Amino acid sequence: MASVHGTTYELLRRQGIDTVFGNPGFNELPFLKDFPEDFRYILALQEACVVGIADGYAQASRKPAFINLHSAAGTGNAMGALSNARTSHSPLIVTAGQQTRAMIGVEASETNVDAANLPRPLVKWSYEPASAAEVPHAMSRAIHMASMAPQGPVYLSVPYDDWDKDADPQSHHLFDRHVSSSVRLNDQDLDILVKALNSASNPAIVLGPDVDAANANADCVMLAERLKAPVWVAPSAPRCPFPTRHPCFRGLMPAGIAAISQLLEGHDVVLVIGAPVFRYYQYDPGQYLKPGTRLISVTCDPLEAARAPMGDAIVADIGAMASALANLVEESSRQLPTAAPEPAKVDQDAGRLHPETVFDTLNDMAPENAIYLNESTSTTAQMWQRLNMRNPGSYYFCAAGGLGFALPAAIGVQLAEPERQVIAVIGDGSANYSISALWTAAQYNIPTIFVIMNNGTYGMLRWFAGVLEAENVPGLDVPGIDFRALAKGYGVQALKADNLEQLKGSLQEALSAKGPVLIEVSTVSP
Amino acid sequence: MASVHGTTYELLRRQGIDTVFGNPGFNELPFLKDFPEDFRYILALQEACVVGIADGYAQASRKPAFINLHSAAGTGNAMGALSNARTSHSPLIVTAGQQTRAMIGVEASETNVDAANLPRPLVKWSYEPASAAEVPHAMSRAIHMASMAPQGPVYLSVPYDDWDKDADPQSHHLFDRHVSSSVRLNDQDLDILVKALNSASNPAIVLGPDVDAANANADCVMLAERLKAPVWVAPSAPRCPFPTRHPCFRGLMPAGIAAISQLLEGHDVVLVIGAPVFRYYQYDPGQYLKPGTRLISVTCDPLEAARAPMGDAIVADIGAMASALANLVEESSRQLPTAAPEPAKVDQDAGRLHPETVFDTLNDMAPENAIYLNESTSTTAQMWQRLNMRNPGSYYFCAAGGLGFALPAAIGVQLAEPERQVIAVIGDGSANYSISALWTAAQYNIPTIFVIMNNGTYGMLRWFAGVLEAENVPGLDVPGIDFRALAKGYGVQALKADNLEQLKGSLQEALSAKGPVLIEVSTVSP
Amino acid sequence: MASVHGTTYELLRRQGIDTVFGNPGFNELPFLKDFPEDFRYILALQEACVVGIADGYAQASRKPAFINLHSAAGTGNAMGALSNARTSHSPLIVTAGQQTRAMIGVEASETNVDAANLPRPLVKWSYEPASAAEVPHAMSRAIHMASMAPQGPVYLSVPYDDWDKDADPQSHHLFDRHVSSSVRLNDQDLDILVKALNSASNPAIVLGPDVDAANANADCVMLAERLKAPVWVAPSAPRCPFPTRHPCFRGLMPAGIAAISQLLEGHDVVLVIGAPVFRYYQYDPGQYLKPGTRLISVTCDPLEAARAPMGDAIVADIGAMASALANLVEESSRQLPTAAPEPAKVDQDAGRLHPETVFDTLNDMAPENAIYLNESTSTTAQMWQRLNMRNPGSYYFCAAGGLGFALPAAIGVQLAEPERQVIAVIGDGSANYSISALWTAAQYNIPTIFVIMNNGTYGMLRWFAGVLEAENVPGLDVPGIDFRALAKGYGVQALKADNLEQLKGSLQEALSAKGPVLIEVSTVSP
Ligand SMILES: Cc1ncc(C[n+]2csc(CCOP(=O)(O)OP(=O)(O)O)c2C)c(N)n1
Ligand SMILES: Cc1ncc(C[n+]2csc(CCOP(=O)(O)OP(=O)(O)O)c2C)c(N)n1
Ligand SMILES: Cc1ncc(C[n+]2csc(CCOP(=O)(O)OP(=O)(O)O)c2C)c(N)n1
Ligand SMILES: [Mg+2]
Ligand SMILES: [Mg+2]
Ligand SMILES: [Mg+2]
Repeated sequence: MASVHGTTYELLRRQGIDTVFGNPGFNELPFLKDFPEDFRYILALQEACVVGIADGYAQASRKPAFINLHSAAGTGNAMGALSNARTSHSPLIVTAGQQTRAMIGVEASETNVDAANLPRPLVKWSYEPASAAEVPHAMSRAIHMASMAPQGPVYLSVPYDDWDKDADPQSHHLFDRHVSSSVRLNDQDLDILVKALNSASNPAIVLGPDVDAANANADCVMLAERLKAPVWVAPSAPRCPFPTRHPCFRGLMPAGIAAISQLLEGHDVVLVIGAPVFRYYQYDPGQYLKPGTRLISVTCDPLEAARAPMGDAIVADIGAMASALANLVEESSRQLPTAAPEPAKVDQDAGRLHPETVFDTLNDMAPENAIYLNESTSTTAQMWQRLNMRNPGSYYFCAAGGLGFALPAAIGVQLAEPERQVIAVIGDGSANYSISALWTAAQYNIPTIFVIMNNGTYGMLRWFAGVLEAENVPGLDVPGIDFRALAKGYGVQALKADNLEQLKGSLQEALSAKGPVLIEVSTVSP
Repeated sequence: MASVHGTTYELLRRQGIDTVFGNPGFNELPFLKDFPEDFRYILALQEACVVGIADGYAQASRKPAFINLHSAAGTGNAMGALSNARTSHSPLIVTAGQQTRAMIGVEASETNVDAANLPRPLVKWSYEPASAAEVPHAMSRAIHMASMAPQGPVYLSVPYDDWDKDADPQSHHLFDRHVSSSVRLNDQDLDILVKALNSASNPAIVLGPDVDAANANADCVMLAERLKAPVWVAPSAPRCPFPTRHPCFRGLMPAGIAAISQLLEGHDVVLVIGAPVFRYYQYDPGQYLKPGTRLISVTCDPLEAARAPMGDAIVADIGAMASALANLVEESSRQLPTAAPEPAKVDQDAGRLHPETVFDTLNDMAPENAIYLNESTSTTAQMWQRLNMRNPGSYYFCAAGGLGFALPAAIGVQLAEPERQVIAVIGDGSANYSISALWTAAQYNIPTIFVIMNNGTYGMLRWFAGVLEAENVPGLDVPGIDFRALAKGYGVQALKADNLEQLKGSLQEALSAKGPVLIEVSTVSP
Repeated sequence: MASVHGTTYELLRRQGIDTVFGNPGFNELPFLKDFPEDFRYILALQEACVVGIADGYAQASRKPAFINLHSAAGTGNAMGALSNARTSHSPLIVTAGQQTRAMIGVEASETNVDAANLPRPLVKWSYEPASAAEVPHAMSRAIHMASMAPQGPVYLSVPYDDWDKDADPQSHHLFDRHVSSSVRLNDQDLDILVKALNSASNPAIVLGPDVDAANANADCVMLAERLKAPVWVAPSAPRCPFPTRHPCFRGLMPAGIAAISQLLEGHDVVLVIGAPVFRYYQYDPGQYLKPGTRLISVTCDPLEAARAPMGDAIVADIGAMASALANLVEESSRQLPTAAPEPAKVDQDAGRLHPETVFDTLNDMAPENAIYLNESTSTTAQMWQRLNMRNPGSYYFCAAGGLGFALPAAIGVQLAEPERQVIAVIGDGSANYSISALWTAAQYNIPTIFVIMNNGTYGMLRWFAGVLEAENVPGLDVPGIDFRALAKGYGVQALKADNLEQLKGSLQEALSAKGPVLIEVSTVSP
């Protein structure tokens, strides 16, 4: 008779899973014992760092990732990272261990109380099974709920005595099941949409993160060339969906109600693909749209379609809808739009560096197929203007605004794409939230590059206190941190850059190295 | 007309509050502006470190502490620390900022979705108000629910546009309200209990953490001297409730069902005060009690009284019940029990240190009124046998077993007791969960001592894999960390100890220093 | 070996339970089979009627009641009745059946999905056990959580295959456990309260429903005679706590903010016992209290103490606090207050009846130890002025305002007090919500009297539309119902009254009858 342990590892290998991300405990020892030789284990020193590494690996490979944590204390330390995963639509399977079934009622040490309620309201599905023989059917529901459109995180809690009991022999029917959500709009209604696009006199296009997740980038290039139309990215962007030096590209939209209606004035039809309508930030009251403009939206999430304050909407898969529209529209006889001008070069003495100077130097020296990550909050507009990104899968930024994402996520992307060089740009404030993730890069020899921007302050918060007219606020400055000593503590090589000739030398050394490297850069205090 | 901002800071000063523990954000700038000169602000670099410092300050002062965090991402990073606060009964008031009321429905950047459900099921009370004028009445309910028996943590969420609006003038009736739960059992039923204690022929006493929280230690010494009875501490102990070298004291109980019924065999009446019945750990099946033994329990928590599997129970305040019993019982004519023997000295060469040798050296050199903290998981039984603790408020250990408590909590205790020296003993594994808290000690010049026990492994997990017969488990070792380099990174002085003569020299230097100090100790690999 | 079925019925008989209230189903047949001869079963035809009958029985006997329902559909039909039970503090144990453990995951017919979340937020405690051997320990927690101060309703869900399995032999330690919450304030603080009462120059007293629940009525009479002080009942009253023709009694308080501060002007100390502060209804803005008045409150519920907008508070048992204060205060030398005048008699022709005429006729003819219930919404002030109620346990009204309480509750009170005659007064609108409860009185021969007040309209709603200035509202009238035909349908004797001489004859017949009786009365349309 096969055990619950033997039946569960056979379901995982037949559904394509071969890696476990974790930090271990008492309640997990009977799951992890006798570990099979066709799987690999990746250790990290804190639970915010475990979930960040797994999130980077899933976004870059376009497939689900598997995680194992300890009871209530371990699940609780990770709830900030699960807030970023809800808004990026990331497919993550989260498991945690519970006490033996005979000692839950007396509340022994290590018991998880009312367990399915702890991660609500951040997850798609949450459960604790009623018997040992139900555990393989519960793992089947979790795999399929994470992978169906719209994609997201899920939770399962298991008592430690279940793994050594006998399984149900009829569980073999689960092993090779296949589920599809790859759908598009009916022929009669799709015909009405194409006729409206073919007769517009001044059209415009807006793109979001679900375009890069689906690999629909090349189909969106064909659509803009046929219509002869300008292209923008939607506000607070988590990914890059279009080549940034193509003649149709206009850059990042402003995040206010009145600023967006003035930008769209004079366009008769506006088409949105794979974004919310819209992720606003500052308070800027006015009109949602001006007279003469109509809007149409395509999305994978029913909650996005319901909460929009203007326009018509369609709920379907982004890959199947983009392929259909690109191959049906006519070639317009209008002329192609003109490419944006070359950015201005700013004046630089032989002391402390301007942020504009750091981005121009990276664009001259790095390879054409590099991957970038951003957690430098006061410099985002300059980064989008000065880096040429030609290929898919080339940019990531925290999707819900939560700090502690970019340092551990850069280690996960480099393990999924071993032939492309990864480069993470991070502020002095943001670097402390997840500092212990540096140990995982040194132990498994993963060659990421980390660039630290040191200005001595929480820079974006001083800017916003100015616009709200708020005086005498405490806690805005962070003096007296040595980032070269923190790297030596966890086993990582460290370099420094105080002027332009030191910055050029340090980047050329880092491109040649066989292990991970950190560089500390002195930047101008606003 | 007074504003909501002016009315809320007047309610806090009249109820005895003068300190704020925090990490700031966009949604909190209109609460923190114009900060008043009779309050102080304490900054930390991550939200697990903010809540740990506040928990140490509240436990040592015996009064409530006030906290301020940013939206869903900040609340989520702290949920592991709120798991420890539920089981220790700590009085903590947690506030977080929300988006402007006109932009919640469209879900703008920084919106907290279904906010009151996020920290359930860990808190006593959770709420988001319906209008700006209701905010001062909501802060009144939060202060009183945290302070009533049984004490615990609470949650409030506030939209940022509420602080500048007009208050209700009838809010002045809140300023000086007083609420009491200081109660004990009726005269007729208390008389029946005292008669049963006076006629027992071989009584025994068991004590828990709610005795030290109430300062009832001296009343429990008088009770044991009158009855002439032996005294134990209940399993997995979070605090110390009795002097450890008094002749009646027998030490820490074992954590198994069968081991506890054999220890109590031959005692006719057993009295428990201020503990659960009981916090078991390992699986050890048998009898709850043997024939001839009856049990009676006094507790402040109705859920503790309901879930016990044996005995009678009384629900009341621990301070008022201990004072009443101590002054009513008769003097027995039995002889006082004999004191425990002096511990054995183990053999030591001039290389790597045994844990037994480290505890004997601290007992010879430290002052008589020192305070200790423990997060060295494989050495807890040796620590309770070898340290003489004469006074109240002298020991703290993680109440729900969650790692990341002792390093930040040691900084909070030293700020509440500036005339007593604090000394924290911590393992190589446990030190990484909350490492960035070291910056807060250097910036505010708080003189704590940190002792690190370096064996290269997760030692308690290797021991338990032996007893469960579990072979080929991954992720149990942590090589290649330099703890002297991590201290220099955050601005803290560092020393080392590789033999007995180096350990004696390093402790004498640390007792003289005016700022914080870390010592790295080489210990024997099991 | 004893089964789970045998062990559970032995725990119920040793804790004092001998009656089951229910409506049966598929999932409950293995609990109800082999029913033991020392228990009785009471059937009703709908689940709102089952819970109403049990609520009346528990309030009149001052002990807990046991209930059994079918899965999600049966639990759902009863949630209006559980809203009334939360605000009256009623001790009710609610159980429901679930599908076999092997078919919960596939969601077979009759499965209850996420079961513990369904009755939140109305209950004190809610749970579904992890194994068959845990079921007797889960029933122990439910009995004790319902009975501890403050008292209220609880919920347990059980899979049908658990009842025939082997029990744990160590479950015998549960059978005779005893838990007490009978507590009062410490000697030093009680002394400060008595000194403030002894030196007041014009005191006043206010009483709520927790006084009648505790049987503290005679101790509150002694307190008012010693202080020489006037006595009021708090607004929207669910029970009667004082004799209504004693010289100190002043009647029912108005339900507005400004109306209550003007009534208390000139009183220096106001003492509240066993009520919320206060249950307001209409909008009436002004001062909470006027200059020269201080307030002090005694309550059994921490949420009542936290939410009051003015005064000091004490949390303790109502029976133990009333006995202590009554025996400690001094005899004042002031003169006793004067009794209220005899009510005015209104003019009556020989046609349709005024409500004032119906209440004067009941006070002349009924016995001195009768029990009354009220669900006639537009006539409550006239009922409190015209009925003389000398003894405890003599009045009940819906505690949360929810219609469908009084008809089934009158059947439960008559089964607990077989030597006192019960008389229920009910409106034409209110009688339809729970009409099928009439069958239970006829089948078990329970002799309640039902008086129906027929005016053809929702009378209280027409009055409130006048004060809000609301015109052209639909759905306010209910013509064409025959209440004598509905009684004959369910097997109950029926009489009628169209003038004063027919009303006197019908009441004298009903006082003599051996079974239940309904009387239909024609009343004046406002
Ligand atoms: C968990 C969490 N805590 C706090 C914040 C608020 N926050 C927004 S921007 C910022 C400052 C980041 O400073 P730094 O990385 O040095 O970049 P700079 O602004 O100096 O360019 C902070 C603290 C947040 N978004 N998430
Ligand atoms: C947040 C959290 N993660 C994981 C654990 C599981 N855990 C229990 S003891 C232990 C090992 C601690 O090792 P160290 O501090 O070096 O002490 P030693 O056992 O070597 O004496 C771990 C990881 C936990 N209790 N809490
Ligand atoms: C379940 C429920 N539905 C509706 C109401 C609203 N309601 C309050 S008073 C009332 C009218 C009752 O009319 P009737 O019993 O004839 O008495 P009358 O007002 O004519 O004296 C209604 C419907 C309620 N309280 N509970
Ligand atoms: Mg900065
Ligand atoms: Mg170790
Ligand atoms: Mg009516």
